[PDB]
Parts: sequence; structure tokens; C-alpha cells
Amino acid sequence: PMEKLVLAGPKGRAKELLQSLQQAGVVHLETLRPEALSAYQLSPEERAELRRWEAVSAGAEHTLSLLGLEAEPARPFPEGLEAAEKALSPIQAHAEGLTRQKQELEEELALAQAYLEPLERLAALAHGLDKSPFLRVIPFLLTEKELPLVEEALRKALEDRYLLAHEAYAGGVAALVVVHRKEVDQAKAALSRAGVAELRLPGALGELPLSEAARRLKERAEAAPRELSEVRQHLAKLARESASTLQSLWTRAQDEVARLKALEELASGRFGFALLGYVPVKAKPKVEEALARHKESVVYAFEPVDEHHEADRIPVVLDNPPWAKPFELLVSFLNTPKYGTFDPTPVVPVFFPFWFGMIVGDIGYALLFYLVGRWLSGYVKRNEPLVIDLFALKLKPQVIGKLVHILNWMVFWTVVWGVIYGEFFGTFLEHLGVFGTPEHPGLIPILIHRIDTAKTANLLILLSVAFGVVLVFFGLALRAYLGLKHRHMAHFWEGVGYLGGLVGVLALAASYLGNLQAGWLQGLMYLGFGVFLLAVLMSRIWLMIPEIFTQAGHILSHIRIYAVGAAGGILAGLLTDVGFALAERLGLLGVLLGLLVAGVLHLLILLLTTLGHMLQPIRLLWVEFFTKFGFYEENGRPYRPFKSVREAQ
Amino acid sequence: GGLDRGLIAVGMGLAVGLAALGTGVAQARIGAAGVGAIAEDRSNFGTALIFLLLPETLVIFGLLIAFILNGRL
Amino acid sequence: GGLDRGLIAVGMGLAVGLAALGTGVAQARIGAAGVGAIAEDRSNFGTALIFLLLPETLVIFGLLIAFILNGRL
Amino acid sequence: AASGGLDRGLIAVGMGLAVGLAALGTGVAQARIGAAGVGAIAEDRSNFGTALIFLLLPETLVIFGLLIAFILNGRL
Amino acid sequence: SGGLDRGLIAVGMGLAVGLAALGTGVAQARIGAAGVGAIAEDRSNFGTALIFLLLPETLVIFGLLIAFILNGRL
Amino acid sequence: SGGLDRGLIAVGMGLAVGLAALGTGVAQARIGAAGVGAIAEDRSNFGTALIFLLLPETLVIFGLLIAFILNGRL
Amino acid sequence: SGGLDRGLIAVGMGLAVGLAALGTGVAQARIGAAGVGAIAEDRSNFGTALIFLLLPETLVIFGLLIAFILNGRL
Amino acid sequence: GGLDRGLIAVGMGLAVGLAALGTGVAQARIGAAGVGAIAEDRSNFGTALIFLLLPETLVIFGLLIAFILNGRL
Amino acid sequence: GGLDRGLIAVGMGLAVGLAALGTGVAQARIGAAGVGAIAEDRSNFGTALIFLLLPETLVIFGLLIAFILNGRL
Amino acid sequence: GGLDRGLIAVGMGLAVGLAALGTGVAQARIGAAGVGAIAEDRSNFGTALIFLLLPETLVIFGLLIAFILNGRL
Amino acid sequence: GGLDRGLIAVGMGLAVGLAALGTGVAQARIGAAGVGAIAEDRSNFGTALIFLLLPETLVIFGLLIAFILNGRL
Amino acid sequence: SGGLDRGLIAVGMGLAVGLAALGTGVAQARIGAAGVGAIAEDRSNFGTALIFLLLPETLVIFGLLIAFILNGRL
Amino acid sequence: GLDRGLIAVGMGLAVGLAALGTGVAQARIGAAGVGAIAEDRSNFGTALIFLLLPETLVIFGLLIAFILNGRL
Amino acid sequence: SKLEAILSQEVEAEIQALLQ
Amino acid sequence: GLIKSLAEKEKQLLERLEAAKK
Amino acid sequence: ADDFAYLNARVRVRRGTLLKESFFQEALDLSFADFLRLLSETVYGGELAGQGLPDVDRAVLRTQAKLVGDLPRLVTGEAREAVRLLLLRNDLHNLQALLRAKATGRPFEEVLLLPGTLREEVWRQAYEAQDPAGMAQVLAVPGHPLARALRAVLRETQDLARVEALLAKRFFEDVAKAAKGLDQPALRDYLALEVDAENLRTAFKLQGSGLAPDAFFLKGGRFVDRVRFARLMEGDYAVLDELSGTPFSGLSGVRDLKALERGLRCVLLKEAKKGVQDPLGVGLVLAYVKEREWEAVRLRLLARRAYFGLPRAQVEEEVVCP
Repeated sequence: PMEKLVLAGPKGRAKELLQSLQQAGVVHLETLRPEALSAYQLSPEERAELRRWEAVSAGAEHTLSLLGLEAEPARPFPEGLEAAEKALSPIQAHAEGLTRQKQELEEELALAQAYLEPLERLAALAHGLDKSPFLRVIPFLLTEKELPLVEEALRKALEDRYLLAHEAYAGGVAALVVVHRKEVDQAKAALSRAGVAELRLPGALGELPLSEAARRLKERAEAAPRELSEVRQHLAKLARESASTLQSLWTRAQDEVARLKALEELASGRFGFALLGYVPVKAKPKVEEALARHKESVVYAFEPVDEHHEADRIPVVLDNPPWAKPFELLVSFLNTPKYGTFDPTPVVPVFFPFWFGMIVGDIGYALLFYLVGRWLSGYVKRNEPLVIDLFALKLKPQVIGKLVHILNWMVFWTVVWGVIYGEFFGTFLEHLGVFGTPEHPGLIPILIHRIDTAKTANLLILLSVAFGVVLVFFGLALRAYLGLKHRHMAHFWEGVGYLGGLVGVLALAASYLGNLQAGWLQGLMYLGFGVFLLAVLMSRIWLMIPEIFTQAGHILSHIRIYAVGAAGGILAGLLTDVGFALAERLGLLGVLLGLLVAGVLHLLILLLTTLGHMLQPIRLLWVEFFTKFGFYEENGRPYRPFKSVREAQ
Repeated sequence: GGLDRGLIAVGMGLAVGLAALGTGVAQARIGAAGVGAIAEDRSNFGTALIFLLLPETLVIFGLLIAFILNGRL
Repeated sequence: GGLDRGLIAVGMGLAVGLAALGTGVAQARIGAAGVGAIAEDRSNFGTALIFLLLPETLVIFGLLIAFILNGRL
Repeated sequence: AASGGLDRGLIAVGMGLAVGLAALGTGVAQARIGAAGVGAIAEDRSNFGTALIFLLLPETLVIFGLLIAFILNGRL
Repeated sequence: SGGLDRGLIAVGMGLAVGLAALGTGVAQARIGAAGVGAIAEDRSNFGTALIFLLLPETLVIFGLLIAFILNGRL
Repeated sequence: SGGLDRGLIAVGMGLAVGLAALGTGVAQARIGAAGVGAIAEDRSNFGTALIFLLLPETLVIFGLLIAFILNGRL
Repeated sequence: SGGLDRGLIAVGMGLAVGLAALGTGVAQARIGAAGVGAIAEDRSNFGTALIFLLLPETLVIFGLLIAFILNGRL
Repeated sequence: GGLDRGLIAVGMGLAVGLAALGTGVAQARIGAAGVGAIAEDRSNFGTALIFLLLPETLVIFGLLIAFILNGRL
Repeated sequence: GGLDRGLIAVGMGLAVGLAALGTGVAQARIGAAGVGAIAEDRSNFGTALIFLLLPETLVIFGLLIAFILNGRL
Repeated sequence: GGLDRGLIAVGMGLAVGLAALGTGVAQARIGAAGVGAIAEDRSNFGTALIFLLLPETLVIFGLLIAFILNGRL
Repeated sequence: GGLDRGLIAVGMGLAVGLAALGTGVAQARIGAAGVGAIAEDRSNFGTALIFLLLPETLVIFGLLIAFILNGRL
Repeated sequence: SGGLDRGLIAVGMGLAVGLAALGTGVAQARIGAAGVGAIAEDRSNFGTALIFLLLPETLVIFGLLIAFILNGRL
Repeated sequence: GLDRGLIAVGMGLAVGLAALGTGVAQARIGAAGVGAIAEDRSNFGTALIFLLLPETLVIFGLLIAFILNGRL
Repeated sequence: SKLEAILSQEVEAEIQALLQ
Repeated sequence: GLIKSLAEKEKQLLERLEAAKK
Repeated sequence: ADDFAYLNARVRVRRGTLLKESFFQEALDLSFADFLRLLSETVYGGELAGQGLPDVDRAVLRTQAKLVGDLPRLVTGEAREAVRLLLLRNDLHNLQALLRAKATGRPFEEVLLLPGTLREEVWRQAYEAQDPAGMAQVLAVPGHPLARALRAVLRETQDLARVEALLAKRFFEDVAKAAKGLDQPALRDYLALEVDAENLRTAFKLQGSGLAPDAFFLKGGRFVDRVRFARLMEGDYAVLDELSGTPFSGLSGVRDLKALERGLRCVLLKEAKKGVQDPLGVGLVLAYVKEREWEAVRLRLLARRAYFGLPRAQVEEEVVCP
């Protein structure tokens, strides 16, 4: 279920205590707060305090991100807004200074390594002619499409006493005019009339000889990566010197802005400060303790809440019992129910682990899964976060206890189905005659020989479809019920209409996959399709005429407990049997190779397949059941208690 | 004689095979759009499952015709 | 002769298979455009389903013919 | 084998060809026409009628194949 | 034999209509997507867009003609 | 059985018309979407757009020629 | 003479025209789409657009030549 | 016996192979979109995996029919 | 007894037809580039014809084998 | 005793042929994304390669049916 | 006894026609890239022509098998 | 039938290598174009581009495995 | 007989589909290679390596065809 | 060539400085 | 050019002889 | 690579951190210290390395070099040829804006750069050169296409209004040449609309200065024609007061190039936003590039409003595209 909620709302005859009320009302956290009538309380001095605290918050998480950190909570910073700003300001200034250095080292290196190739090309195209006392050199870049325009411009402007050396490279030409010292101005005018100019080398290096300029780009491009390594080391050291201070200071600032933002949601007047908020009924004892100290001024009571009106407004939080709580991980990310709708969480522990056991159905695989449960239990026991950066996976040790609880339910059903099928690494105990059947009888009779397809397929196909019938009909019964619980007849008719149509479709199929009879099937079929055509004309939901084929396919969709189980079973068997080929053909080396090759192939196909075996069970809940009672049709308001960011440590 | 038992089996291969091939042609493009919607906003997930697993009634109806044929064999 | 049930079952598997393939080709583009519309505005969900379900007639007509042929086996 | 079994056999293969390739034909047509319609309606709902008219015109292809399948079934 | 004629004429009809209906459908796919877009830009071109959508439907009518010529033998 | 010819001659007619109908369908798909788009930019483009649409429709007339030659032999 | 011989000739003859008519249909979808867009850019492109569209029609003439060589064997 | 056993085997190869082609067509666009979501943010890994593994139920409905036909050989 | 002359004629249909298809897919993209180039600058006409005509060497090899087979009918 | 010894080998040809084809269609777009992701940032090698290798399940299922059929041959 | 000459001729038509189809699916794209390069720089002609004619070794391998089969016919 | 037995095994071999070589070539088409494009940014991408080009060859090796098992029965 | 006849169809499928698959690989690879050489003429060697490595699919198709030619 | 022909112009403007 | 840079490289010997003569 | 299923998943992740409209409503009345605060909570807060107006400007520049300027490198092949054209248009804007600023003598901080292919230090280095032929040389070391184009323009003419007009012709000739084969419906539609807006800007740049309509007009548009362009270049503003059916219908009463550029960039944004209906093609990346480009222009204006403490009322018209 979702937890039952009620409205709290303290009032009184004096204004000034309301900040002390908010303080105790965040030390115990139980209340989600709306605006009590509308938001109309603030002061310009309270705005100035809120600006300074939200500046400390933003400046702390900004400088944490410059340091490459994340804004997790810590022990709160001990005292004073003035000390908060005086602690933050020198740290933020150092972090921004090291990032400003890093950005300019990046920009210098980037520009140097671009110009370095054409400068080396032109410095190799030259022979030290730049350093000549008697003549002069003009560097530029061009393309072979237009080099004749430059030769013509020089021919017209100067009396063929120039030179023009060149070399091609990817996408262009390195070009080098040479002239007598008087004529460089004429060469610059000639190039300008060809749409060309001297190549401006990036820095003040434009004043240096070309062969003297190229050396500086080369040494700076070689040296700057070492200076990047130095500023990265200094910025990492600054993080070690200041992370714990920033973490504490960001934690403080979060709580201060939470109180000062929440202060706007009070109603206000001639005496009162009236607050409002939804509270869980199991949480009331803490609200009582938070307000009992303030009975010198407050008056309060808890009002019952209507499920009909405000249903989009009341918050939703879940309250399952301890055997069902871990299975919230499989459902709470999909949607948040509306208040007074159904919570499907307790249906997850009863069907998901049972279908996983039916699919896998191997005692040898169940023991490999049990050894993963023992491994995860070590992180819970030591209180270590699991980290696997390949997946960006981090699990806090409290979440690993949720996974281990679910995995123990999956192991249990996999061993009991593994004795029903007589399966332990496929065929291994059945080669040994520990498990057997009348073809080669053994110590333990196999209850359902899963791979004896001509004997067992009809049993396992009907048994798979029977779960499909049961949950599809239960989800449609929930839709009819939740329609009546709100007098919403458009949901009632859709629920009972699809139910009657599915009874009609099944009674038709049963009467054709066999023999017809009057009383048990041919009557009930016409009642089924009669209730369907009625519910369409009553509701005027014309999407029922298309979607009845969708609903009938969701029953047949459950034959994936047999199909993926039997695909897993035969493949595991033949890998074992390939082991016994090596063991029977050869001597003691064959018993070693047979064990080794079978083990390597089993581990590989247990890696490739198992996430598929976990996924096929859960999605039968997620679409073939949850879409029946309308789980996705509306979103409830998430429960968001007024709390400290410190998470109660 | 067994000429029909054989040809009924090649009719079953067509029934499940071409139906399995047409739902993959749908989910390729509906799934490649679906992961992009969830990448912009995680709250899209339920709608992107519903649309991706909707084209999967085409493989349940081809597999049904293969099972009607498996009753005549 | 005795092959007649064989060729009938071949014709049935081919009817449902090519019709399931045809509606899968339709749903591939129509369903990606619906995931495009719903991620922009969630009021589009109903009209996205109407266009996505209209191709479902194609497998229904192919499947109707398969059930007419099954009466000859 | 007896030719009066094979006529019943290959008339049923001809029906699977007639409806199957014709249903495949309207499936190719509706794929692009309906993705164009969904975009036009998501921009402006006044496009709904013209989008649906263009989507349903291709349906004449499966009806033409289905006609030939009902002519073949009359000979079976 | 008369039964191989009857049987095998009927697969030639399935190819004639079905393979030509596939031909009209591959034409109408691109033409009708352009037509819906042009009508959304300006409703005045509905007549052009409908003429171009219907002209590809002469392919299936030729396959249907050969299927009725064959049915006269069957 | 050795009497098979009319059965295979009808399959030859279905392949001749239906696969050449597929050929003109592939051609008209891309030409006709470009034609509809050109007429939406400038209504004077209708004459060349229609001539190019209707010119790929001579691949389906050669299919009918071979199918009617085969129809004389049945 | 003989049913399978006389019949398989009509199957080979249907493939010869059908696959060659399909083949020339695949070239002008793109060549004809480029041509009608080039004529929408300027009218002087009409001659080169038709020459490039009609060259591809040298594939179905080769399919007809082999189909008429086979039709002489009936 | 004889051709009957042969044709039952053709029905298996046609069921598994043509349904394996359907799972492969689906995973191509989904896994390129998944690799790209994960490349831009490494936290997208779990959502990309769920959508990649969903089409794996098509090669398995082809296997189901192939194993039901192998029960005859 | 003419199962040579029948199947030789089917071999000839595959020789020319499937090679005529092969040169048709080559010309589709090459000619779409050539009609682009000659509309940017008409001096591209001779090279645009060379690239369009060269793929016509794949249907001459189809005809070569078709004429070799016709000498055996 | 022969008409099965022949056809069981073509059931094996279809089974690995179409499953190798389905695996190749999947790997095409996934590995083309993987190369680009690794070239942008070399830490993508694990999340590129895992998405490349999960599709090889399809050809393992093709080999499974072919090695079953090989014993029935 | 002509049936083996009949299938040998189909082996020739398949060898050449299906190999002629692959070399055209290569040059479609390699020749479009060639005409695009030659339009922007005429020094690209020789390198574009080497690449457009290298994919023509797939059609000389088809003919090699078709002439080996004509040695039996 | 000993002739058809030998004959159909060779058809199963031709499909086994042929369709796995076609599947391998479909993979290498898109991967090798990305590989060339990456090496054209940076010569150091050669080793990883060549790994991803050559990894798809597992498909044709699984085709050759079945074709050689079948050849052992001729 | 139908061994010679139907073995020749297996030779046609082995070379034909492997020539098809090589052509599919080279289509995109060679369009990338021509564009890379047009940007930088030094890319020629790696363009021919990537263009010719797919020919290893025709060698595998031809190998089975020459093994089948030993059964005639 | 022009690399020697510049020796009577800009080359002569450098070579003339030895008599100053 | 590819040879024209060598022709200018020989022409730079007139600056080497002008420097060596003082 | 060369797959919009891959690229659009990377674009979708980045669309998740595009600025909310509430930012531009809440940021408007702030002090500069409170603006720096509010900005440092966003995606731009990773490139903030100081607390002045130069540091805000560098944070906007450097964030978009990472989030937009890399888009052509993520892809290869036909997808790169579509996506690179979107960014080369912004490089033409940047080049024309710098040529005009250098002739006016303006500071490099006081001219707007849109997220094309080049980085800030290369545009900065090019602007530090003495002349348009010197700008063409600094763009030649990257190997950028507009370097080759600008050298040809500067052989034809030196008069800068004509230099801008001839650069636009060489770019849109090269765009048409590149785009025409790519089989993207959203790209060809947007390129026509982009050329129509550039014809309007060309007639306003050449307003009343003496005219030659056929010499300056750009082909490949739809909604603007030689008759409206010629009358616009005669100063007959009735030409765009007359429009009712085209996307530019709404430039009525525009009378200066600042009011024109403010109108043109709203209608070209509106028409790009429709690309959110194309989940696996060029429409989604086209939309994102225009959304992120408009976000940087609004941030550029807000930073100066808050810094100089200017009256709010006039800027509220300049900073919306409703």
C-alpha cells in the first residue's frame, strides 16, 4: 500500500516564534508543505539573508566541481554566516585561479600545435635566407588553383628579380617570396592585389626571423604538457586541503536556504502564522514531540483527508512489509501511483522469483548464484560501497542488502524447480544416474523431464498460459474495482468489458482446440462476447475494438516462461554432453579436458544469457499486468518531507 | 504419406519466422527512438516500454498459427 | 495427392507471415514518430496510438485467410 | 501424386501469395505516410483529417489481393 | 495434368496481383509522405498531392488484369 | 507429370508482369516525391514533374508484352 | 516439346524481363529524382537529365533480347 | 521416414534462422543508440542494456518451434 | 526428357536478369552524382558519362554466359 | 536413408547461415558506433566491446540447432 | 538424362549473376564518391578510377566458376 | 536417393559458407567505413580500428565449420 | 546425374553469396577511402588495406567451390 | 634559370657593398 | 617549387660569399 | 558513426541540460554577483574561472566549443556532411561580423561569435591581423573553407559591403553543391529558408547605395524573389510589409538592420524547432543547434544588463522570441 496521510496545520496568537517552529519542524521531518492559503510572507532583511546563504551554497558546489568533487552532505559547518563567507572566499579564489591557469595553458598549446607544421615547412623551404643582410623573405599560405595569380602579380609589379619557392601539404601550399630589401613594400602590394598577405605568426614572434620563430612553437608545444601536469597536481592538492571544509559548508547552506525558502509558504495576518502540510499517520508521534515544546504559543490538530477531491494533491509514499520492501527497487522507478490507486509492490515477491526459478531450473546454476550472494554479503558486512567503474556502478552497502534479499528468493525457486526438472548443469547428475526416468532409471525420479518435448510440452505450455490468465484477469478486476471506488463508470465498463471479451475468446479457443459442448462452453462464450459488446456501447470507448486483440495477446505472452526456460535447458545439456564426449573418447587427459571445456562453455553461456533470464520475468509484471489496472495513466505527487540535507547521519 | 507431415513443418517455420522478423523490424526503430527519450528525461521510461513491446503481438499470432499447424501434424 | 494438406499449411504460414511482416514495416516508422511526438507533448499519446493501431488490420486480414484455409486441413 | 490433391494444395499457396504480398505492399505505403501524418498532427491538430485520408487510401492494395484470394477460395 | 494446371495457374495469379500491389505500395510510400507535408505547408496543393498518389495505382491494376486473364483459364 | 506446361506458363506471366510492375514502382517512388515537392515550390513545374513520373511507366508495358506473348501459347 | 521443358522456358523468360525491368527501375529512381530537381534549379538542365534517365533503359532491352531468343524455342 | 524427416529439419532451420534475423535487425539500431547514450553519460548503461536485451525474445520463439519439431526426428 | 532445355533457359534468365539488376544499382548512385555535377559545371559531362557507362560491363558478362548457354538449346 | 541425409544438411545450412546473417546485421551498426566512441575517448573500450559481443548469442543459437540436426543426419 | 546439364546451367547463372550483383553494390557508392571528388579536383581521376575498378575482381571470380561449370556441360 | 543425398549436402554447404560470408560482409561494411574515417583523424586509431574490422570474421568461421563437417559426408 | 547437377548449384551459391558479401563490405569502405585520399594523399596505403581485406570472404567462398569441384 | 638571373639584380645589390 | 627551392638555395650562396668576404 | 540513431542519443543527453525558461525570467532583475551565482548552478558553471564580464564571456564560449562545436567529429560520412553544413554557416556569420568590426575599429570582446567549427583563440588571432587578406591567412592554417573563398573575393573587390555579399554567394554555392544529394528532407527545407533570410539581409546591407539586383541575388531560396529583392534594394520597404502567406510575413514595419536581424532569427528558430518531430534524422540536431545558439545570445545580453545595471524595460523586447 501507499501510506495513509492526514493534514497537520499549527496556528497561534503570536508571530515571532515561527522561525523556532520551522527549526523544530525540520529536526523532526515528517511534513510535506503546500502554501497554507497562498505564499505572501517575506521581509527585505530576510531576502538579504537568503541571498547570502544561497550564494554560500552555489559558491561551495561550484568550487567543489572546479576541484572535480561532488556535493554530498557531511557534518554541518559550526557557526556564523560571516565565517561561512570568510571560509569560502579564499578557497573559491584559489580554485578559480588554478582553473584560469589551466584554460590558458590549453589555449596556448592548441594554437602553437596548429601553426607548428606550416612554420616548420616554411623554415625547411628557407635555407637561412631570412637572416640575409642584403635581401628579404615573405612567408604565406596558398593553393595550386591560384598560384599563377601570385606569379602574375609579382611579374607585373617587379622586374623578375624576385623568387618564389613553394611546397604542397594536405589541403594547401607553403609559399616563400624572396626580394631585394627596397622592394618588400612592392611585393606586399603585389600579393595584396592577388588577395594574399604575409602569414602573421601568433604571438610577438611575428617580429622574429622565421627560422628563429619556429623554434619557440616547437619548444612551447614540448614544454606546455609538463606545465599542464603541474597545475593538475596543484588543483588535486587544493582539493585534499579544502574538500572537507567545502562539504561541511555546502551542508550548512542547504539547511539554511531550506528554512528560508519554506518560510514563504506560511499564511500571515494580524496575529497568525498559519502552516499546512500532509503527514503520514505512522509519523504523527514525531510531529507531536516537535510541537509539544511549543505549546506555550501553538495550537494544532490533524484533520482527516478526502481520497476523492485533492487526490492529485496528496503526496504518495509506499509502506510495504519487510518481506516486500526490497522489491520496491523493481517498481518505484517506473511511476509514482496517485493517492487511492493500487500499489503493485506485494505482487512482485510472489511471481517474479517463482518465474525466474521456473526458467532457470538448475541446481548447479542456483549454487553459482548463491556464491554471488555470499560475495555481495561481504560488502554489506564490512560497510563498503561496491564500485565497478566499467558500468559506472556504485552501490552503497544499504542497497546491496536489498539485492541480496531478492537474490535469496531467486535461489530458492531455482533449486526447487531444479529438482522438479532433475537438472544440475543440465544433464550432469542425470548422466551419473542420480536423477533418472524409465529410459535409464536412477536414484531420484525426475518429476517433469523438461527436455522430453513430445511428453512435457503441452503441460508446460498450459501451465505458462495459466499464469497469463490469472494475472491478466486480476489486473482487469483491479480496474473494475478502482473504477467503482471513485464512481468512474468509464473505468468500470472497460474492466468488466475486457474481462467478458477474454472469457469469450478463451471459451471460443477451448471449444475449437478440442470439441464443442452446449452447457460448459458454447453458452459461456455468448455471455462473454455479449458483456463485451454491451461494455463498448455503454462506455463508448471505441479503442476497445482494436485493443481486445492486445489483451488476448498478453495472455499468450506468458509462454516465455516455457520458451526461454527450455532454450536455457537444452543448451546447458549439450555443453555437458560435449564434456562426456571428451571424457569417453580419451583417457585421463580426456576427463581433464572434458571437465575444463564444458566448464568454460557453461560460464560463457551463463554470462551471455542470464540478464535475459532476469529480464523476461519482470517485464510480464511491468507491461502484461501493470498496464491492466492503469498504473501509467496518472502520476501522484512525490512525498518530499521538510528535512535537513544531513539525512539523519 | 509423410510428404504432408514434412510440408506442415515448413509451413510452421514460415509462420513463426516471418512474424518474428516483422516485430524486429518495428522495435529497431521504436527502440532506437525510445532510448533517446529516456536519455533526455528518465520519466519517459514507462511510455517507451509500452511502445517498444507493443509491436510484439505480431510474434504471438504467428506462433499461434504454428501451434494450430502442430495440432494437424 | 497426399501433399494437399502440406501445401495448404505452407500457404497458411505464408499468409500470416507476409501480413505480420507488412504491419511490422508500418509500425517501425509510425511508432518512432509517436515516441517523437510524446516526448515533445504528452497530450499526443492518444493520437500516437490511433495511428500505431491502424496498421493492425493487415495481420488481421492475413490471419482471417489462415483460419479459412485451416478449415480444409 | 494425384493431380486432384495438388490443385487444392497449390490454390492455397496462391491465396497466401495474393494476400501476403498485397498486405506487405500497403505496409510499405503506410510506414512513411503515417510518420508524415503524426508529425503534421503534432504540429497542428487541424491536419488530422488529411493525414487519415492519405493513410487509408493505400488500404485498397490489401483489399485487391484479398479479392483474388476469395476468387481462388471459390475454386477450392 | 489438369490438376497441376489448376493448382499452378493459381500461384501465377498470386504473383501477378501480389507483386504488383507491392509495386504500387513502394511508390505511394514516398509520394504520400511528400503529399502530407505539402498539404501541411499550404492546403491549396491537395489536388496535386492526390493526383500524384493515385497515378502509382496503375501498377496493381495491370497485375489484376493478368490475374483475371489467368482466372478465365482456371 | 509431363503435362505441366500451362501451369508454368502462368507462373511465367506472373513473374513477367508482377516483377516489372515492382520495377516501375521503385522508379516512381523517388521521382514522384521530388515532383510533388517541386510543384509545391512553383506551380509551373507540373509539366516536367508529370513527364518524369510517367516516363518510368514503360518498364510495366514491357512486362505486359512478355505476359501477352506467353498468353498466346496457353 | 514436353511439359516441363516448354514450361521452364516461360519461367526463364519471365525472370529475364522481370529482373532486368526491376534493374532499370532501381537506376532512374535516383537518376530521375536528381534530374527533376536539376530542372527545378534551371530549365537548361532538361536535355542532360533525359539523356541520363534514358541510358539506364539499356538494361530492359537486354532482358527483352534474351526473352525473344527464348520465345523462338517454343 | 525418408523425405518427411528431411522436411521437418528444413522447418527447424527456417524457424530459428529467420527469427534470429529478426532479433538481429532489432538490436542493430537499439545498440548503436545505446552505445551513444552511454558514451555521452556513463550512467545510461543500465537503460541501454534493458532495451538491448528485450529483442532477445524473438530468437527464442523461433527456437521453441525448432525444438518442438526436433521431437519428431 | 527435356529437363536440360527447360533448366538451361532458367539459367539464362538468372545470368542476364541478375547482372542487369547489378548494373542498375551501380548506375542509380553514379548517375545521381553525374546529373548533379553537370548542373554545377557542364564541363563535367565527359567524366560523368565515363563513370555512368563503365558499370555496363556487368550486364555484358551476364549476356556472355546467356549466349554460351543458348548455344546448347 | 537418403532423402533425409540430403535435406538435413540444408536445414543445417539455413540454421547457421541466417543466424550468422542476423548477428552480422546487429554488429554492423553497434561496432560502427563503438569505433567512433573509442576514437572520441579511449575509456569507451569496455562499453563498446560488451555491446559488440552480446549479439553473438544469435549465431550460438544457430550452431545449437545445426549440431542437433547433425546427430539426426 | 538431361537433368544434370539442366542444374549445371543453373549453377552457371547463379555464379555469374549473383557475383555481378555484388560488384554493382560496391561501385554504386565508390563511383558516387569518385564523381564527387573529380568535380572538386581533376587530379583525383586516376585514384578514383583505380578504386571504382578494384571492386571488379568479384565478377571475374563469378566467371571463373561459371567457365569451370561449362567444362562439365 | 544416393544422387540427391550427395547433391543436397553440397547445397547445404553452399548456403552455410555463403550466408555467413554475406553476414560478415554486412558487419564489415559499416565498421570498416568508421575505421577508415577514424584513422584519417589520427594514425594512432589503427590498432583498435583493425580489431573491430577483424572481430566480425567469427561469423564466416562458424559457416566454414559447418561446411567442413558436411564435406566429411561426401 | 543429380549429384553432378545439384553439386554445381552448391558451387554457384558458395561463390555467388560470398562475392555478394564482399561487395557489400567494399561499398561503404571504398566510399570512405576515396574521400580520405581526396582530403590527404598520404591516406592511400590504409585505404587499399581496408578495401582489400574484405576479399577474404571471396577466398572462403572459392575454397568451398573448389572442394565441391573435386566431387564431379 | 630565374634563380641565377636574380644574381644580376638583388644578388648584385649585395655584391656591390665590398667596394664602398 | 620542388626544384625551385633548390635553385634559390644555390642563390643563397651569394650571401654566404658576401659574409665570408667581410 | 554515420548513424543518427547513435548521434541523436548523444544530442538527447545534451538537450537534457539546455537552459529552462525560468532562468531568463529569474535572472533578469539580479545584481551581477547574483547573476554569476545563478549561472554557476548551470552547465556553464564548469567553465567559470573568475567573477568579471570577461569570465562570463569565456564561460559561454568554452561551454559551446564542447557541447556544439564537436558535433561534426562525433559522426563520419553522410551524417558528417549534413551536420558540418550547420556549423560552417556560423563560421560565415563570425567571419562577416569580424570583417565589419575590424573596419569599424571595435574591441574583439564587443562582437558576437556563434558556435561554428573554429575555437575563440583562432578568431581572436585572425582579428589581431592588419587586413582582410591577413584574416584569410590565419584561417588557412586550420585549413578552413572560407580562407580559400575570401582570397577569391579579395581579388574581385576591396569595398566591404560587397566583400560580405560575395562571401555569402560563395558559401551558399558551396552549400548547394554539398547538400543536394544527402537525402534529408529537413536540411533542404532549412537551407532554402536560410538563403531567403540572407537575401533580405543583403538588400538591407546594400540599402539605397546604388543597386544591381541580379549581380547580388542568391539562388536556392523559395519565399523571396528577384522582384521583391530589387524593390527592397530601391528602399521600397512595401516588399516585406506586403507579405502574408510566407514564414517572413511579420517583417511589416521593420526599418533598420537591428530590427531585421531580431525578426529573421526568430522565424528561423521557429522553423528549426519543428525538427523535434524527426527523432532519427537531421531535424533533431538542427533544432538543438538553433536552441543552444539562441541560449548563448540571451546569456550574452543578460550578463551586460546585470553588469552595467541598465533599465530592464527596453531589453525585455530583445531577449524572448515568444
